[PDB]
Amino acid sequence: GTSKLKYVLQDARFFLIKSNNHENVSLAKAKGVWSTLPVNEKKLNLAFRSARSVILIFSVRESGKFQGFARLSSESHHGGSPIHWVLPAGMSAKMLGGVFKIDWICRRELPFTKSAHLTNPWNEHKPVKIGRDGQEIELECGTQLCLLFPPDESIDLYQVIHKM
Ligand SMILES: CNc1ncnc2c1ncn2C1CC1
Repeated sequence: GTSKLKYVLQDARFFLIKSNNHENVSLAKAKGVWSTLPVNEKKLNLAFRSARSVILIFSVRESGKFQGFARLSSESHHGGSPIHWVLPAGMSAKMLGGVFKIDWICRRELPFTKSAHLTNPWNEHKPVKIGRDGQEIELECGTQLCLLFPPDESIDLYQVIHKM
């Protein structure tokens, strides 16, 4: 069903995450972590304190799809085992130093063709697939986007709910 999912998404905030490569999203799915550039790191830390759920919706550049979505379980922290991110040209390891812990809600993909009816008011009403890394997605659009993903039967949102 969709009732626990809707409960998790109630009054949530949503952010588009754009990865330049598949490798880093695969690592994030395996290890439950994400890192972003300092500008977005500060925004996500502010949002984590402001809302009961902050949802990251991932899309790999040139894939034509979203690869899933996850909820922040923590603000960024430094000083763990260095995650072996594949580094885009011009991006340093220090730039990705802040590590957020995340709980995946759906690890399944959604092609952009399925979200063509959803526009984001916080990005000039452009289709929700359009946006830079860190673009906030307004509540209604983000909720409807998350509800379009195929159900991920491998995830139990009970423990996710128990973190809110
Ligand atoms: C581990 N984090 C990341 N991996 C790959 N690309 C990323 C990224 N964060 C932002 N980007 C885009 C270049 C803007």
